[PDB]
Amino acid sequence: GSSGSSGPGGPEEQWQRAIHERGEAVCPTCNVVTRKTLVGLKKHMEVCQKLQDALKCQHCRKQFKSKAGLNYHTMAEHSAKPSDAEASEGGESGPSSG
Ligand SMILES: [Zn+2]
Ligand SMILES: [Zn+2]
Repeated sequence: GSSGSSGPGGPEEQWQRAIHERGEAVCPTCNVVTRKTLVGLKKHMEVCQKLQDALKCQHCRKQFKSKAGLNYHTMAEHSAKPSDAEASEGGESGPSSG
């Protein structure tokens, strides 16, 4: 005879073990979310990554804890681009009839 029962605790194993150990499990990325950091933890991270990546420059790859601050820096350090967007705009017509 061969068998084996299963039992997947859930996506709230490491985020929970810390809730009863230290207190709450805030976002390990920005560290900002609901008070229970349980429901607003998975629903938040959704954009978290989307935002973090954005704020994080590409030419320098520096993290900025401020959207407005990044805009300034970008231009400040990275004002001009090492590549120009080819200017190829043609093909026009003039429809005229009754
Ligand atoms: Zn986050
Ligand atoms: Zn930069």
